[PDB]
Order: sequence, then C-alpha cells, then structure tokens
Amino acid sequence: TSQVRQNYHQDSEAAINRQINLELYASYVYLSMSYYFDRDDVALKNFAKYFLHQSHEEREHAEKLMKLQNQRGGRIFLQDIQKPDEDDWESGLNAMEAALHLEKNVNQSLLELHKLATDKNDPHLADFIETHYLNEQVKAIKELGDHVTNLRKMGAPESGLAEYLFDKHTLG
Amino acid sequence: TSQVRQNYHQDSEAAINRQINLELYASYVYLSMSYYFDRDDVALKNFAKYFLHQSHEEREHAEKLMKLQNQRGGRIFLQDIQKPDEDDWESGLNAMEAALHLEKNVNQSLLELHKLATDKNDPHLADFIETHYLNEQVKAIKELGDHVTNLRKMGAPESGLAEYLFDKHTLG
Amino acid sequence: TSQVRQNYHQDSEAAINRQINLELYASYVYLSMSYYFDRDDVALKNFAKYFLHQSHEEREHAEKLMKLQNQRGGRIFLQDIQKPDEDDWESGLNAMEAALHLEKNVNQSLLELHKLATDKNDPHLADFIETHYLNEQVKAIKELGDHVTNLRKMGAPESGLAEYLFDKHTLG
Amino acid sequence: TSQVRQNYHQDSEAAINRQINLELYASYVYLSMSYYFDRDDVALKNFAKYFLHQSHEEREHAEKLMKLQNQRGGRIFLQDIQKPDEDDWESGLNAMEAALHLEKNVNQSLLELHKLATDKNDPHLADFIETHYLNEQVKAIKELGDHVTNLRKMGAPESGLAEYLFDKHTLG
Amino acid sequence: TSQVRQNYHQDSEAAINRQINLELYASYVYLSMSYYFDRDDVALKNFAKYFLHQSHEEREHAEKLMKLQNQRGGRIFLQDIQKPDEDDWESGLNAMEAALHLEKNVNQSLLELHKLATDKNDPHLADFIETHYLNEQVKAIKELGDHVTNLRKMGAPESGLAEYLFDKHTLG
Amino acid sequence: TSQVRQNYHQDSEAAINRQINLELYASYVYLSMSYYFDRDDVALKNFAKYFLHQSHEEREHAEKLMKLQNQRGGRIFLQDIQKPDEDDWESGLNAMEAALHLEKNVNQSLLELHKLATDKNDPHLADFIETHYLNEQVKAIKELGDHVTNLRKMGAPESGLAEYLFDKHTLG
Ligand SMILES: [Ca+2]
Ligand SMILES: [Ca+2]
Ligand SMILES: [Ca+2]
Ligand SMILES: [Ca+2]
Ligand SMILES: [Ca+2]
Ligand SMILES: [Ca+2]
Ligand SMILES: [Ca+2]
Ligand SMILES: [Ca+2]
Ligand SMILES: [Ca+2]
Ligand SMILES: [Ca+2]
Ligand SMILES: [Ca+2]
Ligand SMILES: [Ca+2]
Ligand SMILES: [Ca+2]
Ligand SMILES: [Ca+2]
Ligand SMILES: [Ca+2]
Ligand SMILES: [Ca+2]
Ligand SMILES: [Ca+2]
Ligand SMILES: [Ca+2]
Ligand SMILES: [Ca+2]
Ligand SMILES: [Ca+2]
Ligand SMILES: [Ca+2]
Ligand SMILES: [Ca+2]
Ligand SMILES: [Ca+2]
Ligand SMILES: [Ca+2]
Ligand SMILES: [Ca+2]
Ligand SMILES: [Ca+2]
Ligand SMILES: [Ca+2]
Ligand SMILES: [Ca+2]
Ligand SMILES: [Ca+2]
Ligand SMILES: [Ca+2]
Ligand SMILES: [Ca+2]
Ligand SMILES: [Ca+2]
Ligand SMILES: [Ca+2]
Ligand SMILES: [Ca+2]
Ligand SMILES: [Ca+2]
Ligand SMILES: [Ca+2]
Ligand SMILES: [Ca+2]
Ligand SMILES: [Ca+2]
Ligand SMILES: [Ca+2]
Ligand SMILES: [Ca+2]
Ligand SMILES: [Ca+2]
Ligand SMILES: [Ca+2]
Ligand SMILES: [Ca+2]
Ligand SMILES: [Ca+2]
Ligand SMILES: [Ca+2]
Ligand SMILES: [Ca+2]
Ligand SMILES: [Ca+2]
Ligand SMILES: [Ca+2]
Ligand SMILES: [Ca+2]
Ligand SMILES: [Ca+2]
Ligand SMILES: [Fe+3]
Ligand SMILES: [Fe+3]
Ligand SMILES: [Fe+3]
Ligand SMILES: [Fe+3]
Ligand SMILES: [Fe+3]
Ligand SMILES: [Fe+3]
Ligand SMILES: [Fe+3]
Ligand SMILES: [Fe+3]
Ligand SMILES: [Fe+3]
Ligand SMILES: [Fe+3]
Ligand SMILES: [Fe+3]
Ligand SMILES: [Fe+3]
Repeated sequence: TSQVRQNYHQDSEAAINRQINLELYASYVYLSMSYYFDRDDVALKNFAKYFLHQSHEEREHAEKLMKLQNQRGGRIFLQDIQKPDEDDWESGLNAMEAALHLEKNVNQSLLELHKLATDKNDPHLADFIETHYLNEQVKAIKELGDHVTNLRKMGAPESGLAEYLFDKHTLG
Repeated sequence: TSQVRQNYHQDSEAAINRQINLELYASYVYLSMSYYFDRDDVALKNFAKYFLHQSHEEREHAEKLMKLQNQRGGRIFLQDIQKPDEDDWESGLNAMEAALHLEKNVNQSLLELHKLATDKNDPHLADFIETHYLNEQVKAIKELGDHVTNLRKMGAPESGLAEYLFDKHTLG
Repeated sequence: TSQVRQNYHQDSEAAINRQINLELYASYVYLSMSYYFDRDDVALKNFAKYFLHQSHEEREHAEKLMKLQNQRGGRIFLQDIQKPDEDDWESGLNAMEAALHLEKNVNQSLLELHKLATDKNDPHLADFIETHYLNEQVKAIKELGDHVTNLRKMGAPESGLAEYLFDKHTLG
Repeated sequence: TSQVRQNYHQDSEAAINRQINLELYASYVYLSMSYYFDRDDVALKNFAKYFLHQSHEEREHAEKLMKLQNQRGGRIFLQDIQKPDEDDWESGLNAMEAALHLEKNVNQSLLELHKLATDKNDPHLADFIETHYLNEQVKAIKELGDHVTNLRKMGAPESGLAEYLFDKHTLG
Repeated sequence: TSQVRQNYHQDSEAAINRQINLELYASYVYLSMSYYFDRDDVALKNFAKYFLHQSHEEREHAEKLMKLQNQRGGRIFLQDIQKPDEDDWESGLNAMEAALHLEKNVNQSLLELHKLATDKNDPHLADFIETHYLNEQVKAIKELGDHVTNLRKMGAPESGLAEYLFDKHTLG
Repeated sequence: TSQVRQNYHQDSEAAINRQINLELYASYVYLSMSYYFDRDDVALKNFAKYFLHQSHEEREHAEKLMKLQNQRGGRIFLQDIQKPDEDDWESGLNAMEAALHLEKNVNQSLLELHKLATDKNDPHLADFIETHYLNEQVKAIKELGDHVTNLRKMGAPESGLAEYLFDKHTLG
C-alpha cells in the first residue's frame, strides 16, 4: 500500500480513474466542436474560441483529478479517450445543446462519485468534489442553458443571422 | 549576364515578370472593389476599407517580386495592368466571391511558379515562393471563404441589413 | 441620376476618370524607375527610394480623385494602366528628366481639367483641383528641375561619381 | 468540394487526420509520464513538470494541424486517442528513453507526410511540415538524447541520487 | 549509430563537414581582406570594418552547421583552413570582386548540398539550407554586386578618391 | 619600407606572423572541443559554452596581433590553420588537460617572442607582449590547472556524475 494512503477506498480510487477519463473525453468533445466552427463553411470564430476554451478547461479538470489520485495514494490507470459521437455538429445551437447534454452527464458522474465518497466515509474526497467540481458544473450547465435559450429565441439554427449575431455579441 | 546571376533559369525570370503583373492586377481589382463600396448608393465603408487594404497589400507583394527579380539578376519587364472585369461589383457578397475567385487564380499561378522552380532545381526561388507567398495565399483564401459563408448564411445580398451588419461587425 | 449629384457636368465626370488613369500611370512610371535603380548594375538605392516614394504618392493622388468622383455622384470607370515608355531608364539624370517631362504632362492635364470646371461653372471642382493638385504639381516640377540642374552641373551621366554623390547627399 | 480547396489531395487530407491523432497520442503519453513522476513513491517534480509541458505542447501541435486541415478545405475526422503502452514508466531514464522512441516515431510519420506532399506536388503542405514540424522534431529528439546520455553517465536508474540531481539541475 | 540519427545519409553528413570547412575558409578570406585595408599604405578603415564583420558572420555560419551536424547525429570532422589565395588584395574594388567570386562559390556548394538533401529525401536538411543559408547568400551576392558596380562607376581603383568616398559614404 | 616602420626587426615581424597563426590555431582547437561537448552522446552544454568562449577570445587575440603588425609597418602573411590533433576529446577532464597543454605551448611561444623583442631592443613590442598576452596566459593556465584538479578530485572521467556536476557548478 502507498505510504500516504489513508481512508481511501479501492472503489473511490477506481471511480476517480473513471472520472479522469470522462473529463478527458469532455475535453475531446469540445476540441471537436471548436474546429467544426473553424470550417470555412461554418465560420463562427467565437463559437470556435468558446469551445476551445472549454476544451482546455476540461483538460485542467482532468489534471487536477490525476493530482488528487496521487495525493491520496491511489494509482492512475488511463484508458482510451473515445472520439466524440459526431464529426459534424450541424449548427451553433445544436453544438450548445450537445454541450449541455455532455455537462449534465459529467455532473451525474460527479454526483455518483460524491455519493460513493460519503458512503465510504471519505470526507476529504467528498469535499474535494464539492469544492472543485460541483459548483463549476452547475455554473457550466446554467451558462449552456442560457446560450441555448438565446439561440432558440433569436431563431437559430435556421437563422444564420441569429447565429452570426450571437457569435459576435455573446461569445465575442 | 548579370554579375549576380546564378542558378536562375530564363523561364523562371519570365515567370517572375508574369507574376509581378498578376499581383499588380490583383491590386487594381481590389482598388476597384474598394471604391465601389464608397459609392453613395452602396455606402459600405468597411467593405471599402477592407478592399483598399487588400489593394495596398497586393502592391507590396508585387514590389517584393520586383526586388526578387533584381536580387537574382533577372530583368524586370513590366506590362500593362489590365482593368478589372467589372465596373459594378453588385453587392458585398458578390465582391467577396469575386475576390475568392481572384485569389484562387493567383494561387494557381504561384503553384505553377513553384513547380517551375523545382523543375529547374532552383531551391532559393522555390523557398521564396513558399515562405512569402503560398501560406499568405492559403490564409487569404480561407478568410474570403469564411466571409462568403457568413454573408450567405446571414441572407446577403437580398438582405441589405445582412451586408450592413457584416460591414459593422466583421469588417469594422 | 445619383441622389448626391449637383452641378456636376458629364464632361467633368469623364475628365476625372481620365485623370484617375493618368495618376495611376504616373504611379507605374515611378515604380518602374524605382526598381531600375535597384538593379545590381545600377545600384543607386536613394534614387530607388525617391522614385518609390513618388510612386506611392501618385497612388494617393489617384485614390483622392476616385473619392472625389464618388463625392460628386459620378461613376468611376477604370481603364488599363499602360506600361511605361521605357524599361531601362539609362541613368539618374535621364530618369529625372523623364520624371520632369511626366509631371509637366500631368500638370497640363490638370490645367485643362480646371479650365473645364470653370467653363462648366463648377467652383467646387475647380477649387478641388487648385487646392489639392495644382501647387503640388508646381512643387514637384520645381524639385525635379532642381535635381536635373544639379546632376547636369555635377557632370552626370558620364560621371558615375556625380550620380553616386547626388544619391548620397541630395536623395539620402 | 469546399470552396477553399485547391491543390489538396485526398491522400494528404487523410494523412493530416492521421497526424492529428498521432500528436494527440503523444500528448497523452506525456500526460501519463508527467503524473507518474508525481506519485509519492517516485516524487521527481521537475520530471513531472517537464513532461506536462511536453504534453501541452503536443496538444498545440495537434491544434495547428486541425487549423491546417480547415485552411486547406479538408475535413477533420477524429479517432480515439489510444492509452499509452505503459502505466508505470519505471524511472526517469526509462521515461526519457520512451519519449525519445516516441519522438522518433512522430518524426518518421512527419517525414512520410512530407514525402506524400511532395509526391502530390503540394508545396504549401510540404513547407508547412518543414517550417512548423520538422526542425521542432529534430530539436526534441536532440534534447531527449542529451537527457538520456546524461542520466546514463550519472548512473541512472540504479542511482536514485543521479535522477534526483538531474531533476534539480537539468530539469529544474 | 547515434541514438538521434534518423533519415540522415552518410553522404549528407560528409557534405556538411565539407560545408563547415568552406564557411571557415570564407571567414579566413574576409579576415585577410579586413587587415589588408588596415595597412598604413591602404588605410580604408570602413573597408576594414566591413570585411571584419563578414569574417565574424561567416564563423557564425560555420558554427550553425556544426550545431546541425550534432543535431542530426552526424560527427564533425574538421579539416585544415587553407590560407587565402592572395596576401595583397590590391584595392577596394579588387577585394569586393574577390568577395563576390567567393560568395558565388559558397552558393554553388550550398546549392549542391540542397540537391543532395533532396536526392536523399531529407526535407529537414533541405529546409535548413533554404531557411538559413540560401537567401542569405543571394542577399550577400546582391550587396557585393551593388558595391562592385558603384566602385566601377565612381572610377575605382585608379581613383583613390573614389575608394575614399565609397569607404565614407557606403561603408561608413 | 613602410613609412611607419621604426625599430621593428625583420625577425620580429616574422615571429608576429607565426604568433598570429598560433592564436588562430588555438581558436580552432577550442572550437573543436566546444562542439565535441555538444554531441548527443557527450552532452555537457557548459563545457561546450566554455570552450566556445575560449575560441572566440583566441580569435580576438589573433586580431590584435594582426593590428600590431600593421601598427608597426610589418606585413601580415597568413598560413593555413591546421586542424586539431584530435577529433574526439574523450571527456571533460581530457579536454581540460589538452587545453592546459595548448596554453602552455602558446605561452612558450609568447615568451620566446618577448625574448626576441628584447634581444632586438624593441621595448614597444616587449611591452605589448607583456601587457596584452603574458598575464592573460598565466591566468588561463592557472584556471585550467584549477579545473583539471577539481575534475580529478571529483573522480572524472570515470565518474560521469563528476563531469555533470562540474559542468553545472563550475562552468554553469
Ligand atoms: Ca486506505
Ligand atoms: Ca479498500
Ligand atoms: Ca483503479
Ligand atoms: Ca472507439
Ligand atoms: Ca459514432
Ligand atoms: Ca453517428
Ligand atoms: Ca447519425
Ligand atoms: Ca456561483
Ligand atoms: Ca544563371
Ligand atoms: Ca537559362
Ligand atoms: Ca523575361
Ligand atoms: Ca485592356
Ligand atoms: Ca470587360
Ligand atoms: Ca463584362
Ligand atoms: Ca457582364
Ligand atoms: Ca522551404
Ligand atoms: Ca497560418
Ligand atoms: Ca448635375
Ligand atoms: Ca451634364
Ligand atoms: Ca465618364
Ligand atoms: Ca499597352
Ligand atoms: Ca514602347
Ligand atoms: Ca521604345
Ligand atoms: Ca527606344
Ligand atoms: Ca480657390
Ligand atoms: Ca509652396
Ligand atoms: Ca483540390
Ligand atoms: Ca484528390
Ligand atoms: Ca480523411
Ligand atoms: Ca484501446
Ligand atoms: Ca498495453
Ligand atoms: Ca504492456
Ligand atoms: Ca510489459
Ligand atoms: Ca535549431
Ligand atoms: Ca539515418
Ligand atoms: Ca547512409
Ligand atoms: Ca563525414
Ligand atoms: Ca595549404
Ligand atoms: Ca597561393
Ligand atoms: Ca598567387
Ligand atoms: Ca599572383
Ligand atoms: Ca530578402
Ligand atoms: Ca625598422
Ligand atoms: Ca631588420
Ligand atoms: Ca614575415
Ligand atoms: Ca594539415
Ligand atoms: Ca592527426
Ligand atoms: Ca591522432
Ligand atoms: Ca590517436
Ligand atoms: Ca592577475
Ligand atoms: Fe466545462
Ligand atoms: Fe469538467
Ligand atoms: Fe490578398
Ligand atoms: Fe498577392
Ligand atoms: Fe509626383
Ligand atoms: Fe500626381
Ligand atoms: Fe515534443
Ligand atoms: Fe509533436
Ligand atoms: Fe557573407
Ligand atoms: Fe557563409
Ligand atoms: Fe585562452
Ligand atoms: Fe591566446
């Protein structure tokens, strides 16, 4: 056993490895979305910038979980990062809806991880998840919902003018 | 023969003279486009500024080729600069489409020039073209494609509101 | 008729289009002269800089006429820019003499344009020409005459030392 | 066909998609290496920092290829990012040797890509690879070789003192 | 074989060793020229400074090739640096003509090296030569040609006044 | 005879030409040593920097002797710069020992030159050698001896850790 390990259940260690993979997955989904908006036939540069920023932030989230695993004396086991479920994200609205769905799935996983931590009487892990992940997820979901609402109300995706103006005035 | 001339084929020298003319031609097309948008019945001042900038940059491109000709010991032979193929460019979208077509033609000429240089084992000329022209052409073409896509998606040219807003938010 | 057009004769509009072409022509002559002095077998870099500056200023003069045409509600019709009457300008003195001849021809055209404006009772156009072109032409002609005189008195073109020293001390 | 596409072969487009995956793979290998050195039973924080830096730089390399694909009018098709071939990298020396092997494999792929570009007479792509990838690979390989040599000469991996001191004085 | 070596032909390695010697040779020729102009019976201090600068730059060029050899995993084999073909360089004009001849010979060698690199499908080496040597050679040759032309036109070498004034106004 | 020459014996002039060659030789030995330490299988970057610095300083020493020759009205006659007596310098310790041996040989030559100057009652030359060369040689020899002693005491060359640490803490 690692000399630092204390009050850290095998199941928690495994769940942290799964969460690392999920954050890396989310980073990859956002990378895909970003460069879709960089296509010459899509050409929404602030959508592209927005999603690239999200990609980089998800990598930071994954790295912090890798740090956590080592802090607690668990051992990192990486898995393949699955490619996303689309190559063509269709529109700004559709991408925002897919991001909302992704973030709700990441949140569900984090909530299950918190539940596990508290079932295993691991208050350090539970508060790590609280403090560094749960409110960031609520904020992310709220922002994506706000963006979806605005794009819908403006007439996206059929209005390319709506997506253009949202790109300029909200994301720029 | 010029005292500086070395490894510089007659055919390359001729092709550089043709390229000088083509860059000067492109400068003139953009000058024409610029002042079309300055007309009182068109009145898109950032389209005008955009194309004037492009005009001046094309002149810089031509001057650099004239410098190259002399660097290599070739001799500059200028030809008439043909007037453009339109006097009235119709709309912001139509002008952007014509600019895209122009830039692809300039690129085709540059690619043929690179091919000539490498057929004549002139690596200085090939890398001059690479380094100073080819990526600038890819960037120019990508930008014009992006602009065309946005104007189309916004509803141009029938939407004069689309062209107005693109002028303000992309070109301004 | 353009909504802005007022007191602007068809003949004046045509003459402005001709003048645009002449200023663009002068720009091209000076461009040619500039790079002649950049040849390795001529190699007078301040003659080259002088004439490149003149080239760029002539383009500014043309652009201001294009602006004028649109200000008055005329319509710009561009024509080919003829290549210059020489490829090899022979010497610094000979180029200065050709520039003097060019500027006197441009001045003659501007004077005819002023005469037309006043015959058509177009005081805006007459004072535009006065204010922005006529004294600039007198200054240009005087400077070129001064340069020709100095080069002749110094012994140019047979004295390559004269042209060298004029390049350094007058044009540098 | 994309409106921007010109002189861009299907095979080149496919090879760029493969290269994107390889750069993302390299980023993941370096991420794995980094956090191995963050383990409490390894505890070489400058090895960890070094490899994290490399991870982030490889992601930048991948993003630039994604930009290139879109610049040329190709279409990005992402694939899974395979997990690395080790979970436990054994030592500082062993990790540096694995990084050297990785970088030589990435270089081999880039060289094949350059060969393809030149076989398809795509000088823009060939010079993109030259300019942005090939010398960076030679530098990376040289640095890793230098590091391997020093660690070997110092007595690594059996000397944990050697790895400690290399971490402080070369990587810190 | 060196652990870093990849795609680096024996013939290329040998040619780089020859090029190192040639750049060191050029450095020595320029050193000789410099101090000729420092003689009390020659006494052209800006010719001396010009050629000393060139000497030091050629040493930098040689050092960069030595770095390249090691970057690629080749092995440096130095050879004697031959003394120059003159002790007395006769005049400023004659020295400039000898420098022009030298630089054209160095260029010829670099062009053969580029040809070798591309025959051996070594795009890193070909672009190293392009990027760091070929345009620097074209610029050097153009400058020397310009200097030769001016000195000839001014009346050198028989006019010691010409050489004096060129020393002051071009090289000073 | 040169108009400046006074109290300057033919033998002294010849000895200065020999000394110029010896300083250039020393510069070349140090250049060789420098890049040996830049090899990927040697990889001691501060040894490399140290010896490159010495190379450049020896060139300065040679240039000052060339200046001296001309100051006194002697005539510079350059000779080939012999390549060094090794291609592979084996180790940091071995290179330092070879440098010590070189510097003692240069010193011996300078001492013979001083003896010649004083035998020919040339106090300017004797004090030039004193003032600009003799103490610099004593300092150089002392430093190299100090370096040799430290490397020996630390366990070089068999301890690659010793050479690594000396590179960091003495030469870095
Ligand atoms: Ca435990
Ligand atoms: Ca457990
Ligand atoms: Ca686990
Ligand atoms: Ca899969
Ligand atoms: Ca799927
Ligand atoms: Ca699917
Ligand atoms: Ca589907
Ligand atoms: Ca909050
Ligand atoms: Ca030739
Ligand atoms: Ca030919
Ligand atoms: Ca021609
Ligand atoms: Ca025509
Ligand atoms: Ca027509
Ligand atoms: Ca027509
Ligand atoms: Ca028509
Ligand atoms: Ca290149
Ligand atoms: Ca780019
Ligand atoms: Ca009217
Ligand atoms: Ca009328
Ligand atoms: Ca008209
Ligand atoms: Ca014509
Ligand atoms: Ca004619
Ligand atoms: Ca004629
Ligand atoms: Ca004629
Ligand atoms: Ca008035
Ligand atoms: Ca005045
Ligand atoms: Ca194509
Ligand atoms: Ca194809
Ligand atoms: Ca593909
Ligand atoms: Ca797998
Ligand atoms: Ca495995
Ligand atoms: Ca395995
Ligand atoms: Ca195994
Ligand atoms: Ca480098
Ligand atoms: Ca090889
Ligand atoms: Ca071989
Ligand atoms: Ca060899
Ligand atoms: Ca010899
Ligand atoms: Ca001889
Ligand atoms: Ca001889
Ligand atoms: Ca002879
Ligand atoms: Ca240049
Ligand atoms: Ca004497
Ligand atoms: Ca004597
Ligand atoms: Ca002698
Ligand atoms: Ca020898
Ligand atoms: Ca030997
Ligand atoms: Ca031997
Ligand atoms: Ca031996
Ligand atoms: Ca002292
Ligand atoms: Fe997020
Ligand atoms: Fe996340
Ligand atoms: Fe352009
Ligand atoms: Fe262009
Ligand atoms: Fe003028
Ligand atoms: Fe004018
Ligand atoms: Fe890397
Ligand atoms: Fe990479
Ligand atoms: Fe040079
Ligand atoms: Fe050189
Ligand atoms: Fe020394
Ligand atoms: Fe010395």
